[PDB]
Amino acid sequence: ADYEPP
Amino acid sequence: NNLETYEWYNKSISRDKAEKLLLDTGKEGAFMVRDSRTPGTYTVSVFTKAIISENPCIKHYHIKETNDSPKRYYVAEKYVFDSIPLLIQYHQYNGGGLVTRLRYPVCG
Repeated sequence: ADYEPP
Repeated sequence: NNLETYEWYNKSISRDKAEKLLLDTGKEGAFMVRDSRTPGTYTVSVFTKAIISENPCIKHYHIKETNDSPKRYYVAEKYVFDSIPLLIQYHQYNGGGLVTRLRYPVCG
């Protein structure tokens, strides 16, 4: 949600 | 963690600088990594090099850690390794699922 979810 | 020593793990910078610098470096695979504040590991900031118009598609990921052996970090949902760098190597010398996978370590 706060980091480009792989 | 021998991560901050590689060619992509910065310090106290944050994906901001990574992107701010990665997005400015314009390198088809320019990536970095950093240990956020509430992260259980480290986050990688990658930057590729799109053809034209479309513009570069820089991106970053958080090397998710688990509880196995080795597979200690993963930037996807199956890519788990006990070597973010290796993982990086994996996300560059293998399939990969992130921005054209790792390629060039633009470590600020």
